Amino acid sequence: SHPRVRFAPSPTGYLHVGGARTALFNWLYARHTNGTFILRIEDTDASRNTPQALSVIFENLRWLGLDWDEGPLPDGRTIGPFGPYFQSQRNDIYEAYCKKLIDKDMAYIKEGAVLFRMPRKRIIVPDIICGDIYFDCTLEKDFVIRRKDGSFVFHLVNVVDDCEMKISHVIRGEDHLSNTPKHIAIFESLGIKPPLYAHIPLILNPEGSKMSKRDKGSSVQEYIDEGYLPKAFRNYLCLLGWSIKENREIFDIEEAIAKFDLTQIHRSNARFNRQKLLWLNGEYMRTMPLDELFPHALSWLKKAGLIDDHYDNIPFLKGAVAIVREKVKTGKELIDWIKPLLSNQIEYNDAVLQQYLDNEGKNILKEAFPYLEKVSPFHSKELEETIKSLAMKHGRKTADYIHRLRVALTGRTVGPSLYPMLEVLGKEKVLNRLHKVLFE
Repeated sequence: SHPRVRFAPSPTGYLHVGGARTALFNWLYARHTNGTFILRIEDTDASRNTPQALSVIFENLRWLGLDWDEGPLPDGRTIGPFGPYFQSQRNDIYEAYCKKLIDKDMAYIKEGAVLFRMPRKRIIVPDIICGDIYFDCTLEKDFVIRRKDGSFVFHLVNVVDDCEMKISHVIRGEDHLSNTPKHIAIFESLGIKPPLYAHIPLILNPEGSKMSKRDKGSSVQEYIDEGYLPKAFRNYLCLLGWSIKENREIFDIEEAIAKFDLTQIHRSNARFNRQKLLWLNGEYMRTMPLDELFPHALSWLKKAGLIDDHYDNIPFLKGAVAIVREKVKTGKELIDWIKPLLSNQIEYNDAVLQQYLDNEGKNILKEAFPYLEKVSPFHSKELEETIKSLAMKHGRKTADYIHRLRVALTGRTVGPSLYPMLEVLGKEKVLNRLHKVLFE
């Protein structure tokens, strides 16, 4: 019921995958312990901290189903009694703490900047994730907490706001672990008990590199744009340094909440496996409720294939999504596979034309055309019986018709199940396309 944890990002224009994971882990812990998850924004430099960047953090987190209990909201709003939740609006507070330190002789002015008196003793950081970490701080020199230009350093800022916001657990990446002795020292120089720390090993690529900021696939928006599913991406985010003992990799966020524990986060670096993520998104693609998938698909479709919901044949669209969904892995694949279904022209290349629609192929399709137009109802079962019967009549295989049919109708060699595809398109569309292929 008690814990108070926070995610404290910098708005740069994108939400880094690792930043997303850190937000998730904090959100998971808060939800597991009936605690409170706070969002504060570190808006230091005016140049790179635009309102556009802020919207990305809001929308990316919401897209992942991650709310927050206190913090800023769009259009200049805020919720929470421990605000304001912007670093730029807390400068008076930073001074009060910094002046208090000077008054205690815990800090001193030197050449226009304030320097914290670093305790040069041994300090053990009892990290929940990394275990006890011995630091020898006898070498560590004093450091600036407020710079010559009057601005305040992260090392002081994060301690101040953890105090003011009554933060119980600080969950962040392991790139902060080396400075936690500085942060613990400040808490102690203020007579305030330091929070418990849980530092998460950094995510690495399979070849050992960090997911750098200008690399492809470093940002959450990129996967959204590529057609990834919210619940799937989030499920994979839980897999980055954590598991459920069953180690079945697919589980819903309710299970994740019920079982999440900081002491079960892996001590070794998580590896970002794009193939597993791709695979995971396919599992959700195929199995999620159709009416839940459809709104995503429309949104993917609006970036090209369909008009802004002036598409009048919704029923056909749902049919084409339903058949493509059981075989594709991402929104991008769906768009590729659904393209010929929606198109009026068909995109044929010469290699498929000489292999499938040659003279022998056309004659094969010419065998089917008269029966495809007589068949009623134009349904998956009856259409398959017609092709089976055709194959027997002509001493052919059903594949001899099936593949050429798909090529003639879509220009593609692979795609949704042939007989359902025939149904969804309908007799008129099927016959008109077969007619055009055979008699142009």
